[PDB]
Amino acid sequence: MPLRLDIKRKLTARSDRVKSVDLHPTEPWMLASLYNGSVCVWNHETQTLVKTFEVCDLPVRAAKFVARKNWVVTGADDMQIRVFNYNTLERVHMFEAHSDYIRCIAVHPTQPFILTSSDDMLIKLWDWDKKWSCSQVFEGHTHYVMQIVINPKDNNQFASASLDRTIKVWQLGSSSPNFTLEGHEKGVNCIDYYSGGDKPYLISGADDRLVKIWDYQNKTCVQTLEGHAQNVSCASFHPELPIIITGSEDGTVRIWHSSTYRLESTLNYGMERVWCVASLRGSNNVALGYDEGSIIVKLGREEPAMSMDANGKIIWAKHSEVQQANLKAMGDTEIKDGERLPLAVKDMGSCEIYPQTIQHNPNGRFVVVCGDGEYIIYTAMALRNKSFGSAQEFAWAHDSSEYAIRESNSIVKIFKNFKEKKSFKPDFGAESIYGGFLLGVRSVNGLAFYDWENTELIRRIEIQPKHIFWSDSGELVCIATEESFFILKYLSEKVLAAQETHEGVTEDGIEDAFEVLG
Amino acid sequence: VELIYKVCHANPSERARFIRCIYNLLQSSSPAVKYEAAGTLVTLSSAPTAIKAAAQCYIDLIIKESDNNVKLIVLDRLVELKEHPAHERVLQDLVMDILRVLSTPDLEVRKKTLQLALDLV
Amino acid sequence: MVLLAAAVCTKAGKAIVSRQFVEMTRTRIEGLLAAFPKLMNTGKQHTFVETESVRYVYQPMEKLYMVLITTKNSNILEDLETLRLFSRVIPEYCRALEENEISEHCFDLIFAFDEIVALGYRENVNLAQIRTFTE
Repeated sequence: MPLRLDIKRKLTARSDRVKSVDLHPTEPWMLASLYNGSVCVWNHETQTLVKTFEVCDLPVRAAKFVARKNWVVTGADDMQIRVFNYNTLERVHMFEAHSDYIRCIAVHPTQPFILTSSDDMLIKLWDWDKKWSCSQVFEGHTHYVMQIVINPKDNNQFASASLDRTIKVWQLGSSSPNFTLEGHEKGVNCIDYYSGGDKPYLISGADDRLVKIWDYQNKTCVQTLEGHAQNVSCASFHPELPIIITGSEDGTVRIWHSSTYRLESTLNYGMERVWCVASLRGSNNVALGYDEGSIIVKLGREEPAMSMDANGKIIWAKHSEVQQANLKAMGDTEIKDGERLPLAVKDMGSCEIYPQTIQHNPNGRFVVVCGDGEYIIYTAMALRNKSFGSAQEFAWAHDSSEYAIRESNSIVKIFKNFKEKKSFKPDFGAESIYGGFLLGVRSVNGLAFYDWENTELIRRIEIQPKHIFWSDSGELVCIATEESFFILKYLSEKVLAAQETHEGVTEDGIEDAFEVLG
Repeated sequence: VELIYKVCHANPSERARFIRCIYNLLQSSSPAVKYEAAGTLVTLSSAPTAIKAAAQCYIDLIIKESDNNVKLIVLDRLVELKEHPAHERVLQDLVMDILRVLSTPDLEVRKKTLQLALDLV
Repeated sequence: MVLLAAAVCTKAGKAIVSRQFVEMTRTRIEGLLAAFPKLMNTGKQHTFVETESVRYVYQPMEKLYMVLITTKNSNILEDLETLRLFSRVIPEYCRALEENEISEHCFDLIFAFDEIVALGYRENVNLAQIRTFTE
């Protein structure tokens, strides 16, 4: 089922089997805990490795940051959790967290607690402020406690997953698990919550190849996710996007839409055996631990799709008083420029496709919802189906009753009145499109401008753009470029002689028809 | 042999000389908005509140150059972050409110911040 | 010279091993290293700290300080970079810093110091380069 994604490899690092991957609670750093006996952290934005800590000489399964103390907790096959200062580089504390190696650690920023889960079938609580005294011991799990997560609706609650085919929800107060969920059938590798103030969910992953979704409120199993085609090592929920990201020991990661569980993507890397997953709680970074290293990956959807016409129908999709599937929104409010204005939505009629991009017409007569290689046109404020068309991309031009589309045949297309224009068809190839009157099409390390008159190459500007937008006179253009910005002059008369003559080269243009104004 | 006609040409070395050369070609009312000076400068007070407090000072200075009466001391440039349009969205004053403090951030930053509210406005 | 000495210190109150490129800082080397590196070079967990009018650059390793000292300077990046390269070379010789093992490989470290910084001007070194010398 369609979803705004864009998987990007933010940083990779090669090392012996990383059991845990973490994002720093408040920092842009991601910590991965390796089987090098070392845990290493790297800030995968500037691509700087901030620090490493040698916890043990035998594997460190878990590592997490207790950001407030400016300390990191690690649990290694020393059967200890050792604490270090990540800016004063020394070991803050050393303590025996368990009688066995520590698979996962969870940190409660609001309480002094870390509870750690270990394969001594017990999860123990340590309080950093007491100098890592044992606050509470939880006895409930009768098997290897693979992972621990804290519920974000009550931090006093956590769930622990154990290979005993349950995930047990426990409270701090109570050694014993205050209720048990039987979340899986072949042991539970992982537990995660689906984050938020109104989301009571659990996930279980198991070596029966499957990840299962559970609702902790209702206690039923919402659905079963195919997971992988081999034992699901870990599974987690993405917060923002409706998906579940799972990893398997087959070296494959799969992304599943959390609305029908149909395969969004399968990712392999040449690192293989993907042991863990974790997700950033502020959303759009997930990190996955593999045998041969760790990766931090960045998921797509960073920005919203919307457009403001002149009718006061400012249309978005998703959001409040609007559904994603259907289309709506209005914004007729003019309250003070210094704050964010209300939603001010008024209801808007039918849709039939998903909005990859959803946009009102710039002067208010059309609405366009674009999605899945198709555009559907709905009427400005009535929303009856006006028109239809093809569009992997749709952009309104300046004309906005002429628009540019990428129909993805290797020629950038113009559709006029939502009907295809074949008097427009670049003598460039295409790789991408910029709208406005002279359509910019990017191909062969060039930006070429084409005529909506006879589709000849007017000029080529040798710095490719981000965008072309053309003024509403179509003589002046504003080019968004990595250069920074251009304003160019299209001299109309010069173009008419040049285009007719076709003195403008197929892939290089005529450097006179356009001139660079500034 | 230092001073280039260029922007750069590459590499940390050229880059380090370059901020020296830039300060020459615009000395006028401090650097104002710190150049490539910013990178070393944080480490210069790694202990830990003092960096923010300092940073807050520069940010306040930078906003505007006011009258400069008794505790109205903001230098740097007169317009470069203005103050106070009525069409500016979501306004300059939001950052100005931080500087009004009870302790709203921590004490070192607090002492700097109270002076800094006084200083801009 | 711009770089007086390149020095490995123990904050036991003495310069464990140290290098005087040309005869100047003999006994002088030990007193500086012994007082200043004990206080973290008088640092606060800042790589540059200057005390008694001598620039000290450092990195703590255990009860030991790996120390670079200058009292003059040509560039920002450079002082750190020789110290840094030194810090790749020092665990090859001594398996981190530690006074007894530093002591035993006086020759190793000292030779690297001459090679790394020659007449106070920061040359470059590398663990393979170091090998030809101690061969």
